[PDB]
Amino acid sequence: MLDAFAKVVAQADARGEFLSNTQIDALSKMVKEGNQRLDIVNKVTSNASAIVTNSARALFAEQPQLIQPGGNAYTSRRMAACLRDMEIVLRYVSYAMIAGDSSVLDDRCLNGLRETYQALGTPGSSVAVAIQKMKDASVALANDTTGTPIGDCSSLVAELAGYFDRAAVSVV
Amino acid sequence: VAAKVGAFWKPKAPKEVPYKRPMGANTPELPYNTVPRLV
Amino acid sequence: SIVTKSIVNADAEARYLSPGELDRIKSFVLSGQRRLRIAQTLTENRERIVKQGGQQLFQRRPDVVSPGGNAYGEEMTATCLRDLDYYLRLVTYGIIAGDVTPIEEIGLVGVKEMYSALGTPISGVAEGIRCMKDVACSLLSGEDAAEVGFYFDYTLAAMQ
Amino acid sequence: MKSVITTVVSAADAAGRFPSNSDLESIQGNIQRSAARLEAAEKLAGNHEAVVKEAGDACFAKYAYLKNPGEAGENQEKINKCYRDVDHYMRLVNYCLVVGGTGPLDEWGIAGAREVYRTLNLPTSAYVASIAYTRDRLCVPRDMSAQAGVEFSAYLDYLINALS
Amino acid sequence: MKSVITTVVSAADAAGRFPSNSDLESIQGNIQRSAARLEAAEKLAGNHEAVVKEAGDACFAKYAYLKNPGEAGENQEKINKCYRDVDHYMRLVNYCLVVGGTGPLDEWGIAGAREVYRTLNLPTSAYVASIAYTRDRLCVPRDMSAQAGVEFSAYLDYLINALS
Amino acid sequence: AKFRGSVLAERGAMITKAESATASVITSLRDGLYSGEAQLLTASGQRL
Amino acid sequence: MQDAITSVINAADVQGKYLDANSVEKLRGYFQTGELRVRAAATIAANAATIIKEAVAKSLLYSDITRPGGNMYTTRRYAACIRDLDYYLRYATYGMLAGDPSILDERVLNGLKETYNSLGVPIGATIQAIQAMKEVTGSLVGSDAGKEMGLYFDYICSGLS
Amino acid sequence: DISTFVIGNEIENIKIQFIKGQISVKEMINALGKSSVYLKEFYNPYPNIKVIELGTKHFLGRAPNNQAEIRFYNQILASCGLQAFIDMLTNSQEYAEIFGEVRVPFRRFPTLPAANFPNTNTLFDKQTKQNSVVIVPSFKAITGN
Amino acid sequence: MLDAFSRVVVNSDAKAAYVGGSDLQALKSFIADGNKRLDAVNSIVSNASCMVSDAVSGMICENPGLISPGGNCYTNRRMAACLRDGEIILRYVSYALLAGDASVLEDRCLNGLKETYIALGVPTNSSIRAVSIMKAQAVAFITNTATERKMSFAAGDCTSLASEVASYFDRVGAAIS
Amino acid sequence: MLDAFSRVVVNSDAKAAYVGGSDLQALKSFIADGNKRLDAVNSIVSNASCMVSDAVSGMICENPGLISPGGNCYTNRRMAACLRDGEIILRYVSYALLAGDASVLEDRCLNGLKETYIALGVPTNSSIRAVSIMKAQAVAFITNTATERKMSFAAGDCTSLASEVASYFDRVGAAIS
Ligand SMILES: *C(C)[C@H]1/C(=C/C2=NC(=C\c3[nH]c(C[C@H]4NC(=O)C(C=C)=C4C)c(C)c3CCC(=O)O)/C(CCC(=O)O)=C2C)NC(=O)[C@@H]1C
Ligand SMILES: *[C@@H](C)[C@H]1/C(=C/C2=NC(=C\c3[nH]c(C[C@H]4NC(=O)C(C=C)=C4C)c(C)c3CCC(=O)O)/C(CCC(=O)O)=C2C)NC(=O)[C@@H]1C
Ligand SMILES: *[C@@H](C)[C@H]1/C(=C/C2=NC(=C\c3[nH]c(C[C@H]4NC(=O)C(C=C)=C4C)c(C)c3CCC(=O)O)/C(CCC(=O)O)=C2C)NC(=O)[C@@H]1C
Ligand SMILES: *[C@@H](C)[C@H]1/C(=C/C2=NC(=C\c3[nH]c(C[C@H]4NC(=O)C(C=C)=C4C)c(C)c3CCC(=O)O)/C(CCC(=O)O)=C2C)NC(=O)[C@@H]1C
Ligand SMILES: *[C@H](C)[C@H]1/C(=C/C2=NC(=C\c3[nH]c(C[C@H]4NC(=O)C(C=C)=C4C)c(C)c3CCC(=O)O)/C(CCC(=O)O)=C2C)NC(=O)[C@@H]1C
Ligand SMILES: *[C@H](C)[C@H]1/C(=C/C2=NC(=C\c3[nH]c(C[C@H]4NC(=O)C(C=C)=C4C)c(C)c3CCC(=O)O)/C(CCC(=O)O)=C2C)NC(=O)[C@@H]1C
Ligand SMILES: *[C@H](C)[C@H]1/C(=C/C2=NC(=C\c3[nH]c(C[C@H]4NC(=O)C(C=C)=C4C)c(C)c3CCC(=O)O)/C(CCC(=O)O)=C2C)NC(=O)[C@@H]1C
Ligand SMILES: *[C@H](C)[C@H]1/C(=C/c2[nH]c(/C=C3N=C(/C=C4\NC(=O)C(CC)=C4C)C(C)=C\3CCC(=O)O)c(CCC(=O)O)c2C)NC(=O)[C@@H]1C
Ligand SMILES: C=CC1=C(C)[C@@H](Cc2[nH]c(/C=C3N=C(/C=C4\NC(=O)[C@H](C)[C@H]4CC)C(C)=C\3CCC(=O)O)c(CCC(=O)O)c2C)NC1=O
Ligand SMILES: C=CC1=C(C)[C@@H](Cc2[nH]c(/C=C3N=C(/C=C4\NC(=O)[C@H](C)[C@H]4CC)C(C)=C\3CCC(=O)O)c(CCC(=O)O)c2C)NC1=O
Ligand SMILES: C=CC1=C(C)[C@@H](Cc2[nH]c(/C=C3N=C(/C=C4\NC(=O)[C@H](C)[C@H]4CC)C(C)=C\3CCC(=O)O)c(CCC(=O)O)c2C)NC1=O
Ligand SMILES: CCC1=C(C)/C(=C/C2=NC(=C\c3[nH]c(/C=C4\NC(=O)[C@H](C)[C@H]4CC)c(C)c3CCC(=O)O)/C(CCC(=O)O)=C2C)NC1=O
Ligand SMILES: CCC1=C(C)/C(=C/C2=NC(=C\c3[nH]c(/C=C4\NC(=O)[C@H](C)[C@H]4CC)c(C)c3CCC(=O)O)/C(CCC(=O)O)=C2C)NC1=O
Repeated sequence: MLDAFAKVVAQADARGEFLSNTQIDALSKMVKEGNQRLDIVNKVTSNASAIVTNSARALFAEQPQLIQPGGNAYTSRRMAACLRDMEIVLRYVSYAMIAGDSSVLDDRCLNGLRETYQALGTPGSSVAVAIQKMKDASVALANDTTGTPIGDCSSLVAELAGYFDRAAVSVV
Repeated sequence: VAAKVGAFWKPKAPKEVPYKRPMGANTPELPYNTVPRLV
Repeated sequence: SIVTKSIVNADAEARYLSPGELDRIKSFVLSGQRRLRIAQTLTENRERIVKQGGQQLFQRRPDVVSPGGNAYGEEMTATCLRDLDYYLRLVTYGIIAGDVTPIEEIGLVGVKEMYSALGTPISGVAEGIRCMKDVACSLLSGEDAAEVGFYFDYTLAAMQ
Repeated sequence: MKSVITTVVSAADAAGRFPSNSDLESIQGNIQRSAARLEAAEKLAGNHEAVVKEAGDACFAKYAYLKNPGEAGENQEKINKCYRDVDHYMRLVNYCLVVGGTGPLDEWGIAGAREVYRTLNLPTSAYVASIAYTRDRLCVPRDMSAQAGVEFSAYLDYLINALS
Repeated sequence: MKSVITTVVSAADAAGRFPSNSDLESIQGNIQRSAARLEAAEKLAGNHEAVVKEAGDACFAKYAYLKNPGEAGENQEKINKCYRDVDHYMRLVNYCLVVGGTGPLDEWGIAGAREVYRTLNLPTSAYVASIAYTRDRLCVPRDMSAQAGVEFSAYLDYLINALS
Repeated sequence: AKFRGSVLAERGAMITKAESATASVITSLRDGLYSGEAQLLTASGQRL
Repeated sequence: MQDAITSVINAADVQGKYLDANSVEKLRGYFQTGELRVRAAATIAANAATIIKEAVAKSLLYSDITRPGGNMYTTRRYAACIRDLDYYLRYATYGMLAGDPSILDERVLNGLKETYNSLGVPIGATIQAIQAMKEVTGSLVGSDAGKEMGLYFDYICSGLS
Repeated sequence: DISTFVIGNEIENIKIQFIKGQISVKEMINALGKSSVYLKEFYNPYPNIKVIELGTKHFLGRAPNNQAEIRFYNQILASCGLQAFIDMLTNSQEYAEIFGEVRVPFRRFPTLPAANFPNTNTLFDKQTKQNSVVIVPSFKAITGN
Repeated sequence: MLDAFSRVVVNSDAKAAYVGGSDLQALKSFIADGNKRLDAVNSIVSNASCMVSDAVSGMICENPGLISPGGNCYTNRRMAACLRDGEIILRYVSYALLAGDASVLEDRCLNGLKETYIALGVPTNSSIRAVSIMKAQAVAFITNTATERKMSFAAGDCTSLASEVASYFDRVGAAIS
Repeated sequence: MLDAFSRVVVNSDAKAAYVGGSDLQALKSFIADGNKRLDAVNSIVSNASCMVSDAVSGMICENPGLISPGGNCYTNRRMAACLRDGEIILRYVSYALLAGDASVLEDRCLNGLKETYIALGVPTNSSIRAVSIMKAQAVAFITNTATERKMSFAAGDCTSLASEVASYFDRVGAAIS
């Protein structure tokens, strides 16, 4: 677990060097983004119950064999375990948004998860469909104005969409 | 030092016009009740 | 040399030097007394160009001389300044030859695979060449500085 | 899914045109073909537990070593999962006679099925010995029309050549 | 704003008459040249960021005096305005290939340009070094068609004649 | 003056060609080129 | 190839030094004669065909070389020999402008004595044709230019023997 | 590989033009041999008699066949120069038969001509700049014309 | 996309059931009334040129601010892109009547249409008027109550073909609304 | 003042953008259906003096309060000045049909016309009926559905020109009112 600022420190310690003058200036742009990166984390945390439930309901409507008897999300215990995997992947994506680096996401959440769902029988191609539905619910909610001043947050929601795409190809 | 990639003489455009649009005859034809790439 | 480069252009096409190529070689030799005076203005200012050009470099790129950089240490910074003297010497060769051929064959051919083998930042050497150009071009007039400015300009682009 | 009307409308959209009068002919030719194709599918749906029961035990008559200990028919639960699997394939053929194409058999019962049966050690020769029995038990009087039995016996031929 | 269209609908407006047969016969030539001049516009629209880079430093290769203190491009944000001034003119030449006449270059590029560049001490000999480099690097099999490069290089020395 | 006038277009054109190469090696490095498994298996592709 | 400028820069560069006062005098000696070389090189390029025509007539034309049984007897063998005199006149004019015979050792003389031995081309008659080109050339370009051009005509003849 | 004898920008546009699939292997090889890198490497330091034996070696994978070929390429290098030489090799019918427009030339161990086997082996078994000898300066004159 | 035949397959695969009974009966009605349905598609594609231009120019003469400078159909570049939209919408309602199921309209045409008509600033109430104008023309060319042009058909009741194509047009309406 | 090609380049100038392959394709269809535009102007300008004599006398037979004293088309002088008023309007519409937009119609014919007719006392509602009969006359000749004269064309659909010419005639009516 290291953020975007500690990532460039760890890369420079492997070379044994001080930070370059263009590396300080690129970290001063991240401080300037700042207040806006905290708007994206605030907007997907305040709606985290509805990102999960609306995209769970949309998943069992297109794939009805998941809740048929014998399907993977058929029981009370297996349904409540599908809903908390969606809530855990959404939790570590918002951790990686506030850090600016996908290092909390693929050490705490994504590492070893593909080989775990295969040991359990969980269809990893269907977990990826449920992650991609939470992506569209998050980026449609990241760029609405709704209490924020008007401006350009386009390269920050292109980074939020990139974390959801990384988690969706790592479960399968 | 002194790299000139692209149109360095002007700031890039905001590009913040992302919206959905029906892809008539370009919508991907998906399977029903299933997911791609075999099982 | 302007003479050598014009001969290999004719020999490749199997012909004699055209009157436009010969007309360029004529004004090259007639301007030799003036071009020899520009090269001697830099030859008598090595201490100011290499010292100031190197002091300005270590202020725009302090990490190459800081602990952990390539030019860290008394003997390593000296080799750092030794290279700015290699490239100031080649620029006087090119002012006299009239062409970038002396700079190209000595110190530009194979230079990227060379510095990458020693672990030297190629962009830190181009920064030190741009800082020598600032000192050197301030010693010359309007014309005679555009001439000197080109050989510093080519060494930057050709080095990257 | 490639279907009765769907495969013409999807080709009249890639050209961007309206439904042509030469695009309404292949629609009418596909609606008249689906009359006998639905009669086969009504027969199979109305009487399926009888045609599955006699096609399942034709596998065990031919392969009586599957009931041996250590094999794929060892318990009674492994037997019941064999008659379940023949009823799964007869259901997908019933979907192929309604759609009018091998779409439901491809996606829902053939894709990745060969790799499943290898990991679970099931002989694909035993799945095809119960569909080959159904193909030639068909009689053109007393079961269905002579036109209905042509469509019914071609989707059983598509499944036989896909498992084996 | 100066086209094949606007000169014949304002000549008949000045006479106070209807569109005649000689007016429609000019719009027929707008059909015929359109394959060659819209090809030159489409090549310029996809390649403009490399043709104002290589023509913008044909100004400063020829005129090294412009980077002295007290001159036209003396800091970096005046050199970037020089490439911006070249990219304005290439956009207006692209508009003339679309419109079909020197309307967008007369109104938006040429009118008032003598008064601006004399007040602001910008030499027009360095503007025409940028435009005549682009006219002399055209290659009519390599870069466009044969007749696409006839009128790409006809709007380029319309700028050269109006800035000199 | 005559010597410079004859070499001014030659010199500026060879500097533009050297900077078009640097811009291409930078977009090519970021575009995934030189990252292949056959480039990292050479000793000069490890220095790059 | 390297010319007089290249050879002076090399003597300084092989010590790591700049151009001293002795190097600048050797460079002034070249720049002084540089306008006489450009004038001779322009008059040779214009009369290149007349010099070889006049030089063959003086040496090779009515001898055992062109009669039946000579090396230049057949028409392919006559055209092949005057294409060689174009080599010598063209490369001696490169060496005169450069002030160095370095382009003759590389582009002309390497492997040339072995080519003529394989084919049977006479060496003693080839040298006499190059020496006739030295007279015809030294009459077009005068004595100052004609004495510089003949310094490289002689280089070819000494390396061809 | 060119890293040790080029500055870095001579053949950079030929590389990008090829990786985009815009030019074929035959155009990339014609455009590569008529560049300033080839002229500086295999035309300037050598006579035309040695430039012929190196041109067939790099673009045809074999030494010169016979005397009628040496006197045919020698007349091209005298009149037109180097770039007309490269076009006569890449646009020949021998090239299009063995390499076509999709293959890169190779060493091409020959058999049938009288001395083409031992001659082609002396060219490809010597290292670059091993010496300044001309392998096939000419063919010893056979009686006749 | 699904027609009437694919939809009963995907509705019975979702239950693991055989297609037969009440769901197979509604497919016989599609086969029986097959010639009758194909005239209703024929009585639209023969008028599809002037069904569109009567509708787009019909909404102009009811809201003439759209051609004033500032209106959304002011320039010829904006009016040509509206005539192209009325033909695209009518091309998919003809596709959805021929297939007997609204899923080709709901996916290729109306999916992400309301989010595109606000980012460009197309007026919503003006757009659903031209759909309502086109809706009245379609239920008239199908019932043969068109007062400026009649058609030669056979005798019979084409009710619920007109009611089905009425249910597609307000689905186009309720999408962008 | 502008045409359809220069309407494109003033939209791209607002964004400082090059007009390239996206909205070049809308202009390549303008050139391709371009002989259709030139036959459609030619049929308007060939029936122009029957067309203006019928729309003004059609306005008289709708409202015969303009032939009584107190009428605005009362006199012999005012009938010539109304029959000249209605062929200026036909002349600037056929400029706008030939060009491709209605910016010759705004600048040179409709600037100050509303302020003129108020200061003259020319009645507004009788004038909209004069250009509505000209609207119905224009779409009859360029779809070739005129009852008293038929012209020889090549075959095809020109309904989008006739939906463009009715937007020009509705622009004249909206600015008079
Ligand atoms: C409702 C839309 C109409 C109407 C429709 C009827 N059409 C009837 C018969 C019929 N229709 C067609 C044309 C159609 N069949 C095709 O195969 C194709 C193109 C490939 C098309 C366009 C034909 C050829 C026929 C058969 C004529 C005959 O044999 O009599 C019909 C009677 C049969 C039925 O009800 O299914 C009806 C009612 N008629 C109406 O009154 C409304 C306005
Ligand atoms: C025609 C003379 C045939 C023939 C017919 C017989 N079938 C008999 C029993 C039987 N048939 C079926 C038909 C089954 N196959 C299908 O493909 C379909 C529909 C998709 C169906 C329904 C079944 C299930 C049975 C078993 C019924 C039973 O065993 O009671 C049969 C014997 C009568 C009887 O046993 O009740 C005959 C004579 N047999 C022939 O040899 C020719 C080729
Ligand atoms: C053709 C008869 C000439 C010729 C010229 C060469 N041009 C080379 C590169 C090049 N050319 C242009 C201008 C051109 N590109 C455009 O996109 C447009 C207009 C839309 C024009 C007029 C540019 C900007 C460039 C550099 C970038 C590029 O390669 O596209 C070229 C390559 C060598 C070089 O980099 O300088 C040549 C050889 N080709 C011929 O054979 C004759 C001399
Ligand atoms: C001159 C005869 C042209 C011609 C003109 C057309 N007139 C069209 C419609 C139309 N004309 C009138 C006026 C007329 N009707 C009357 O009741 C009276 C007297 C009281 C007169 C003078 C009216 C009112 C209308 C209808 C207006 C509308 O529909 O809004 C017309 C279009 C219909 C058609 O195509 O016939 C045309 C083309 N016709 C010709 O061919 C000659 C060249
Ligand atoms: C981007 C996805 C949004 C958007 C963001 C902007 N916010 C801007 C300024 C701003 N943000 C904050 C709140 C900061 N404190 C917090 O506690 C949190 C999290 C809850 C955050 C982000 C403050 C206090 C300010 C104002 C302070 C200042 O600007 O100095 C902002 C800049 C304003 C502007 O550009 O006009 C932007 C763009 N705005 C959007 O439209 C999207 C949806
Ligand atoms: C006839 C169908 C109308 C009607 C028309 C009248 N217009 C009268 C005068 C008039 N009209 C214009 C506008 C016209 N002239 C132009 O130059 C241009 C465009 C550039 C246009 C559109 C002007 C400027 C004038 C005043 C000049 C003049 O007096 O001739 C007019 C005469 C009024 C009078 O003196 O009695 C008439 C009758 N009036 C009607 O009732 C119907 C609706
Ligand atoms: C729509 C209003 C018409 C109609 C138009 C069509 N015209 C077609 C071809 C065509 N039209 C013209 C006439 C026009 N072009 C001119 O250059 C001039 C005068 C200078 C005029 C008056 C010509 C020459 C052509 C020939 C072009 C060709 O065929 O290559 C046409 C065919 C399709 C097309 O090319 O656009 C149509 C549909 N036809 C109608 O029925 C309505 C009434
Ligand atoms: C839901 C969208 C999909 C689905 C989920 C599903 N998951 C499980 C069981 C487990 N999931 C985990 C997941 C994690 N553990 C971690 O430590 C992390 C962070 C690295 C994750 C994401 C674990 C450990 C289990 C097993 C323990 C448990 O009881 O949960 C189940 C239940 C499987 C079972 O009960 O045997 C289900 C159903 N399955 C689907 O069908 C959806 C596509
Ligand atoms: C497959 C399904 C499908 C569609 C339904 C259409 C939908 C659609 N229309 C437009 C684009 C447009 N649509 C209209 C249409 C209208 N504006 C109005 O004022 C009227 C109310 C209405 C028609 C009568 C206009 C005027 C534009 C152009 C807007 C502009 O360019 O500013 C665009 C943007 C693309 C572009 O601008 O080229 C799209 C996706 N296109 C499709 O691909
Ligand atoms: C739509 C058409 C359109 C144009 C063509 C340009 C025309 C234009 N250019 C400049 C402005 C300029 N143009 C240049 C250009 C040059 N100076 C040089 O060193 C060279 C001589 C040359 C090009 C190589 C410079 C440096 C400025 C800034 C002048 C200044 O700030 O004093 C200005 C003054 C306004 C400003 O400073 O921003 C204007 C109107 N602008 C337009 O809107
Ligand atoms: C101010 C401008 C203006 C118009 C252009 C028209 C446009 C128009 N037409 C119709 C209504 C209609 N339009 C048509 C279309 C056609 N009829 C045919 O016979 C042709 C084949 C085809 C044109 C090519 C049909 C069939 C109807 C239904 C009523 C009818 O039968 O006419 C309606 C809706 C009426 C309703 O149902 O409520 C409108 C607004 N009306 C206007 O107010
Ligand atoms: C066997 C093949 C063969 C041929 C043909 C040949 C020709 C040949 N012709 C020559 C000269 C010449 N040839 C001519 C010929 C002509 N003058 C005219 O007006 C006529 C048009 C034309 C004859 C019909 C003249 C005048 C000379 C002498 C030119 C000179 O000395 O300047 C010479 C140089 C002197 C010499 O004769 O040795 C050769 C070698 N050699 C060969 O081996
Ligand atoms: C650039 C340096 C260079 C040179 C000089 C060169 C020479 C050269 N001279 C050749 C032949 C020849 N050279 C001559 C020359 C002569 N005959 C005489 O009698 C005269 C004495 C002499 C001319 C002065 C002849 C006759 C042949 C042809 C031999 C034959 O056909 O058998 C050939 C064989 C190819 C051919 O026949 O055209 C070469 C390669 N190649 C080079 O690369």
